[PDB]
Amino acid sequence: GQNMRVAFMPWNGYNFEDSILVSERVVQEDRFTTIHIQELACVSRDTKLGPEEITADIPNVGEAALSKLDESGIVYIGAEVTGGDILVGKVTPKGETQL
Amino acid sequence: HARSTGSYSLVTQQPLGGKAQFGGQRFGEMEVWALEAYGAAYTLQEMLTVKSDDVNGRTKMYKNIVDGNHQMEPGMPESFNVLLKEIRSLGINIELEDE
Amino acid sequence: EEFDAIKIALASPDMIRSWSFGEVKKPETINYRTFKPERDGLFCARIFGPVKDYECLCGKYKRLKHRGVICEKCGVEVTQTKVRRERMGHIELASPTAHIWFLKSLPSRIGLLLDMPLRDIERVLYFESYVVIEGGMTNLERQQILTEEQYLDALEEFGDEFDAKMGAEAIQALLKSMDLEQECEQLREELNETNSETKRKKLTKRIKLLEAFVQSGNKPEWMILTVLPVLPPDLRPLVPLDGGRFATSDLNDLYRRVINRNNRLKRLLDLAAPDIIVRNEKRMLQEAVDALLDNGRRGRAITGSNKRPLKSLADMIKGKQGRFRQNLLGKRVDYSGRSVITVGPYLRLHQCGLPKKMALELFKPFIYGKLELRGLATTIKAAKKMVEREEAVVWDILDEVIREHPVLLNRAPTLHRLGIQAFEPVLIEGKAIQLHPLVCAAYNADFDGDQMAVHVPLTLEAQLEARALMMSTNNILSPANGEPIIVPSQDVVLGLYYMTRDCVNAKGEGMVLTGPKEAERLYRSGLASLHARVKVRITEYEKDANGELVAKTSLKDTTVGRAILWMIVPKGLPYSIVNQALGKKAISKMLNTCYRILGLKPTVIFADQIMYTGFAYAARSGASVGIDDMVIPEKKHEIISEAEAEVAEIQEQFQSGLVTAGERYNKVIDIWAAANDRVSKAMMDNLQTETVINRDGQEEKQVSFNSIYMMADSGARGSAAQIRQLAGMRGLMAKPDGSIIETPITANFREGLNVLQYFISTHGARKGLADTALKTANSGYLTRRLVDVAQDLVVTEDDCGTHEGIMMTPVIEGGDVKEPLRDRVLGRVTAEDVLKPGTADILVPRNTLLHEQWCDLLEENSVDAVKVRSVVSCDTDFGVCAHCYGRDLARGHIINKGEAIGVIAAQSIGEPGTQLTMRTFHIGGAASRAAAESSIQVKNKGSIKLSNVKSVVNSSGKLVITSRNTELKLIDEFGRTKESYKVPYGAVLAKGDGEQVAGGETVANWDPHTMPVITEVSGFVRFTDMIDGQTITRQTDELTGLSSLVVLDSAERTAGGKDLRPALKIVDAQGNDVLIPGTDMPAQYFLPGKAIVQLEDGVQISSGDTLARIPQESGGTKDITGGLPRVADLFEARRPKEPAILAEISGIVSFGKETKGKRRLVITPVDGSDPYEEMIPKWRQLNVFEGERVERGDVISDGPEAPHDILRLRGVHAVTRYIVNEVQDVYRLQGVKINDKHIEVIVRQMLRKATIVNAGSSDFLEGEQVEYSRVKIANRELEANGKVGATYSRDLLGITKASLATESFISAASFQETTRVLTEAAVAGKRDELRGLKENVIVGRLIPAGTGYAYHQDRMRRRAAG
Amino acid sequence: DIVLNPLGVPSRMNIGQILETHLGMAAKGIGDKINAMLKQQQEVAKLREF
Amino acid sequence: ARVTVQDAVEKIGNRFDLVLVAARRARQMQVGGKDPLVPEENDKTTVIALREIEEGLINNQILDVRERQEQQEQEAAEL
Amino acid sequence: RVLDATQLYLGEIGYSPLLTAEEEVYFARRALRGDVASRRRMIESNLRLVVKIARRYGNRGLALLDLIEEGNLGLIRAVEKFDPERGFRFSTYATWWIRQTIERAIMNQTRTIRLPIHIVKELNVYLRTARELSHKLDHEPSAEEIAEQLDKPVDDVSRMLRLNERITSVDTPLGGDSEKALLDILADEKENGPEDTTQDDDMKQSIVKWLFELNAKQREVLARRFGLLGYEAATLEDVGREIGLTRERVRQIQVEGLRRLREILQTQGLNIEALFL
DNA sequence: CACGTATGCTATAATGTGTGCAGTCTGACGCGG
DNA sequence: CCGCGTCAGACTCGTAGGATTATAGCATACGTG
RNA sequence: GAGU
Ligand SMILES: [Mg+2]
Ligand SMILES: [Zn+2]
Ligand SMILES: [Zn+2]
Repeated sequence: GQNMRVAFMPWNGYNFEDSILVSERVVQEDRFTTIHIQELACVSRDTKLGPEEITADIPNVGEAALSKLDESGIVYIGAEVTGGDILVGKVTPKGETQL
Repeated sequence: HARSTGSYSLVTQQPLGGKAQFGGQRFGEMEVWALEAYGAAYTLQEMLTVKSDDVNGRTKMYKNIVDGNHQMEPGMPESFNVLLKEIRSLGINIELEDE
Repeated sequence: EEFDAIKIALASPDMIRSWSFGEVKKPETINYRTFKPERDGLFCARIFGPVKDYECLCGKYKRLKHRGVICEKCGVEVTQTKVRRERMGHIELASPTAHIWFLKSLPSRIGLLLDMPLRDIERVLYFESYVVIEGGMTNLERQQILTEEQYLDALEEFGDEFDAKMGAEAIQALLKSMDLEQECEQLREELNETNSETKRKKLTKRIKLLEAFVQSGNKPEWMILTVLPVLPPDLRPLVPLDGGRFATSDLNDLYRRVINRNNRLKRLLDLAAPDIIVRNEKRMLQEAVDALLDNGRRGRAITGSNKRPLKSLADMIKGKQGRFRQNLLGKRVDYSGRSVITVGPYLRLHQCGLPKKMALELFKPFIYGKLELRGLATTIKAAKKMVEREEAVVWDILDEVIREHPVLLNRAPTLHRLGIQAFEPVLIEGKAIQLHPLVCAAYNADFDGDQMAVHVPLTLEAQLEARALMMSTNNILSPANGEPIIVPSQDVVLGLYYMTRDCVNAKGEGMVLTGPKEAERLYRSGLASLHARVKVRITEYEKDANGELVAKTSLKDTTVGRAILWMIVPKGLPYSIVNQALGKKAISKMLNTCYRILGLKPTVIFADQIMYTGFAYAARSGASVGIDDMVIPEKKHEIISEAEAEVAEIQEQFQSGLVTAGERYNKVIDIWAAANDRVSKAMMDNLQTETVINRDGQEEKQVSFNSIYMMADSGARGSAAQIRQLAGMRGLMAKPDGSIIETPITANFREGLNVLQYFISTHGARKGLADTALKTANSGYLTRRLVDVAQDLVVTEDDCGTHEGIMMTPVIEGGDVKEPLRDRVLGRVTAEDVLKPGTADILVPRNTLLHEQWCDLLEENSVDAVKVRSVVSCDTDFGVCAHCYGRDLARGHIINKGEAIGVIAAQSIGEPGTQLTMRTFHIGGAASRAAAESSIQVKNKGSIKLSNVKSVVNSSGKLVITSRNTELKLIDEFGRTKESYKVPYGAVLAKGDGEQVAGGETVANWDPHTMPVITEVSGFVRFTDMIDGQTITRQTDELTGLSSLVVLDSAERTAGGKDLRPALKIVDAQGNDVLIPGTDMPAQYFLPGKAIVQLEDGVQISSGDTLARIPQESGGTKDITGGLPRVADLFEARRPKEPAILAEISGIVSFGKETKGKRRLVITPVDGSDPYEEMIPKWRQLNVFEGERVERGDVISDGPEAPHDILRLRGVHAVTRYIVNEVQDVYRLQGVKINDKHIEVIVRQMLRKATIVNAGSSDFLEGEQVEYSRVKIANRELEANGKVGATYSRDLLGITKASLATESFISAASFQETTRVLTEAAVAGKRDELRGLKENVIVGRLIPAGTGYAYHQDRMRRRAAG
Repeated sequence: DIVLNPLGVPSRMNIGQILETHLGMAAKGIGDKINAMLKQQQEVAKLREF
Repeated sequence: ARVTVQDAVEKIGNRFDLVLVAARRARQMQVGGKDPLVPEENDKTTVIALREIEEGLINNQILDVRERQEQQEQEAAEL
Repeated sequence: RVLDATQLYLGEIGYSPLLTAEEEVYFARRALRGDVASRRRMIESNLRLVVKIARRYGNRGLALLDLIEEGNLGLIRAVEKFDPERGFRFSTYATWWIRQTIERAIMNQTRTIRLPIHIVKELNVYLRTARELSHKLDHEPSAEEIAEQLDKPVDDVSRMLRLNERITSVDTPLGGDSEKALLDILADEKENGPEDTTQDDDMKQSIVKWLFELNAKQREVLARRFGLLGYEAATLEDVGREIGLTRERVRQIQVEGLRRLREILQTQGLNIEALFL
């Protein structure tokens, strides 16, 4: 962890039941800031109808979305992503449906 | 984590659990008794029916909420139906004698 | 859709066929390639319906264009796929099979009905032996088992005319042919011959079975299955996982076994196979069916490759994982979220911080609806995409919707109702929920990582329920005790303490200030301290006789701090309330006072205000914790050195072989306990009042201005016990067993413990921590049982119109009025006035709620005891009236009809246990009891008044007590009771009865460690049944020759000395017995186990000499782990191990005969002249001495009272008060306030049922047990119609059995014991009309209580008028 | 940098945190003295003595 | 009204029936678009109903009266 | 007493006397003739053989009792097809039938999803081949390595190995902890969403409103032909026959009504375009 | 006819199982000898 | 009585997916495009 | 593993 300058005193109930009041300075210096490496997988399986494809050719996709995806349909190294962004494009053979 | 409406469980029909599966919280027996103590009848019934199994009730309630009218249209939880069927599979005749 | 009731009855083979829509003849689930259901298989779509909505299998018929069409090609009906979960199938079994539930689940049912032992049935079933179904030749009777060779003998001899068969067929046939009517009459005729006690029970059981069997319309044939039902596909799903894998229910595997075995049996029959193979297959079939229904019941559960037993049908209904508990009494719920919680000091009481992101999701549909009214969103899909993009206009809309909309915050475990409270959400940027400080108490929420759940009340009704019933502002008071639960804590208390507390002169002593505004100005200018003593002009509003307020200006003497707090104080309240130094305990009273005078709204505002100023001043103070505050006492080393030498003295006495190991262990504990107290006292005195260094005039003194002491004295945090371990002494640690270690921890925390002190600490610490994790389950289980049994109790009526009620007296345990008559009776309805001419002329009329007003008048008048209307004594059937309950403690006024009181009661009783099981479980590592029960020192002057005492004057001239129920009172001038104390057996008194005593005078003195056995007569000691090795042992020493006689118990005794009772017989010089004064009782005192004897046989004694000393190891730990099992033993109505004996009926006591010491009693009343006899064990000594006028339920023996016997002899008020007091003893010892009325609720539920002894005009008759409500309603109709009246007697039931005894089998089954409950109900043909709350919640209906009471009574009037 | 509530000490009986804080402050005090001396650049000798 | 419901409870009495009464009134405003007595002052339907009850305008029995009055006039119109 | 199925059955078989060769031949001559008693005695005398063989084949297929019954069925086939005249012993002949029947039973019943014999036996040769490969490669073999050995398609090998994927129970609790099973996580994918159900209401109802905007004639033609407000999707001839003879005119009014809806959409389609996700 | 699924037969003698784990918990409440 | 059996044993949260084996070889038989 |  990280050592720091602490004072023991109440403060307007912001440290009520063990609660902690911390200075913006600690956040600015990013010393408690942490790194997390998460792992997302796209599987292309073979179904009864036929194989799933990992193409960039997907129904209903914006150019904005496909910009960060290469020809294969895979996001580029270095790319910043946010919830909802497509990482690996994949498509599945859909059967009949009574419209 | 938070959820309004999402996937539901297979046989019991009540919402699934856990944040990774986009689940609802459990309102357990303990939690039910709280509401009973207070006497909050509709809130209770709400959590038993429109918020959980009651299939036609949940959809009807959702439509009503989007149309403003906060009307309760409650029915019977599907898990109860299941229970009867499980008892009949046991070879015990358990019938509802209606009014 | 909506039904009235639910019936369970036996499933006929024919009935099973009715539900079925196809016979499943194949194990094939689906095809390997086209994963479509296989023909006549377990998932057959021809049987159970179409896989896809309005599509046949082969795809010939598609859409609604073909509605009810049945495809000729494939054979599938074209409908909703929905039906696959609804439609059942069936299997035709070649050989009949027993239903395991109606076989193995006891009572046997099938065995009970045939009166055939279970083993016997089984030998028949598994084809070990034949059974005779009808031996026409009376030579061979019915149901008589024959072995294989036994069947061969009578085969040639009788043959033909006797039919005896083997297996399920035989038993089914035997069942079919039994005529229940006839045999019922036959058995009833035999019941009249000589009905022995146990015989009459078993016979009455079969009688009730046969009666109920005919009433149900069930037939015994149906116990045997020929048709086996098949559960719908979707309730045993076969689904493909994403990865191409398949996952199925275990039921499908079990069914595949059954089908395979049954179909092989059909094959073996077609092939006409030899009978041994037919037998094996029939057993095989039964095995598979039994596994299907209930796997690990009969024998080895059939296991998967994982080793784990397959989950059968019954496992899905049974236990926690079962449908009831898991998916029906509790559910996963939409519009719910959860997060980490943190403080919101800035929040007002009715608010909470709700993360924007969370609220955006929770209120999704309301946002869409509003978006369409604004015309911002064209369609629902567009609104969805608009909220995904999280547009700035959507934030404003969300803000619009959340206004005035309550959300529910919940924290687990939800012990009482306040664990869920409603708030107005305040949207905040950031992911944690912010909780208001004052309600932290109710949630038990501390922010060390706690999390909370959020729920959205959706409907206008639910929103209103939340705002009105569940809002934090509205629910202040604990429903358990009438105390405000929202009480400032921690920093808030600390700050208020800091402002109100006074210091010597300080800045600006004796200033004169205009109003508290001038005070605030001066303080913040820095010309006065908060603790400066000062004169201040305050205008205090005193509320008049009516609502009008009268104000009055006064110059008071207070600090600057107190004046400033007066600004937060509302007008109406007095200044003297704040004029004292404030702490947590005073602030709770403050809030209460404000609630009672002003009301809700003022108190709510005042509470917030107090919170703000509390924290505010807390911070300013600059209060901190450094190593120097932990002041040590110079007399620390000194005290310890002395204590060690004192312990060493007893250790040297032990090596000498004089003092025992137990005696030394006790004395060492007492030395260290006394030293620990003195060191604590020295630390507190050296820290409490150390501020001698004053000023102003000259050297004055004041209270210590420490940071620690202040924290503890204010009640913010810490206590004297804690500071002992910081500065003083750690104390005596306790082992995980409960016993205390001989060496305590002498050191403390500031000084630092060594390796061994630390190690020694660990044991006790860990024991405590484990107790948190492990014992809370048992606490919580208690909560659950209570709740289940009180469920049904609701306020049904306003006034029952009863005159009945319990007479509450005063309690004075030790000295302080633990439960003054005022605190015990407040907010109860007075059943009956008490006219004592008096000082304030008080009648207080009937049916008056005791307001604080009338209670204060009672104190002035000195009321002794009062009849108060009670839940138990209510006449309302199917609930209680508002009057018999009284105040809803959580509201502070009379309870509203409709309120579900039972649930409240059980929660309130259960919670503390459950919470205290976690608390003193980690807040302390150490044990602190008090073995100071040495003597009794009176506090105030008065005259001594002994009641129920029986002592005898000794040689030393001391009134030695020989009574067990001895008690000492302290009567004042007017003849009023005040102080009392339990004086034990063999205690030495100071002064006789009545004698006067001054203050601080020792009137009693005894030795706790040891229960001496003092005599009554003088003479010589004679040994009877005191053989060495048989009952006693021999223990001597060296030189002269001393020896100690110890009494072994059956535990350490021999088969020979088992019936031998050791005693010390008293004789004179001539060798003749000495009778007890004024009786024909030879003085013979029976020694119990482990009894020690110093002086051996042949020794002269005088009246008052101790014969023996019974050692007494009570490790009383204690805390709660010990208490709650006592409480549970009470609520479950378990009879104590050695119960006292009571007189049954009033009359004159007559002693009779003795069987080798076993006492018979030939008792003869006055009116009922016929004698009544009762056998008593030999060693059990009676406290009374015969020949007496005895009321019903006078205590003969020493021992604990069984609640059953109390009810049976002294009626309901007696047992009710016994349980209430005995329970309250536990909780009182742990400092838990619970109102008696809650325990009274439970008691009443326990007294639901009554056994009828003598026939009525109905079909009650002898020995049936029915609900007391129903039989009293019957008696109202009997009164009207005359006819034969029904004589009954009320019975007490433990909580578990009382819940199982309710007429509702859904409630019973859902509770526990589900397999048995269901067999019972199915056979009885029982119907539940759904009265209780449990029942309704299971079916997802509207509760019959609270909000729902209105709707439910409307439905009920619809039911009554057709 | 952080303000902790002192009311979470006496109940808890974890005094290690307080000792840690005092020693911590002394540790940092010496650090600041060394830091001050390094900024001034007194000399190797003087740093070594201290 | 808004925070604390105490004076509203004092008017009606039974908390539970207060909830029913206010819900029925709020449903009228929500669905029927029935006219509020007290100025909304930008408050929600639920709050409007509770204010009305506090001041003693709405009552279970009064609601029943206006229900029959208007229903009877509707039947008169039909005939 | 002694309530094990197995023990009881084994005791019963024990109490039948073992046959010699000459006895078997005499009995069996009469058994083929149809002696009944002879057949019964030969079966019962040779049950012990069945149990010895089922003991071997058990292991992991099925319950011992299950194997014993199937084995008995094989033994019965053997008694029906025995040749007494041929010098070969009965036990030798029966062993073949008993092993055969047990194996065939365990090829069918063992698998939850019933696998045809051909597929099963194919799969088994893939397995045995894999074993030889693994011994010599040191490594367990890939799908394509097994395929190269058989000189066959990799798709064939892959499909077979997919079928060998053995089942997981939905009820099996997850994570070595008796907390919650697969069922507790597993969604119903088909069942949308009060969202989705309410969206269909909204959709269907918006279409009603849109249909009424059009002419009475167009709306009725559309309703009857689509099967929207009508019951059945009435063909051109049906709609024309009920209204206006001209079958061609139904097509004309229908297509006209669609184009008027396009106009409403270009004007007020601002709501309709958002139905595209 | 072919393709997918099934039913079938094979002849030295061999003729009563075991096998893989369970680990022992606890205070209470009934049920045949 | 003794002994053997059955029944209960807090509430929410979490993490992560996953295991095993083997059934011969060939000729005729039944159902679908 | 997180509060009880
Ligand atoms: Mg906590
Ligand atoms: Zn079809
Ligand atoms: Zn009453």
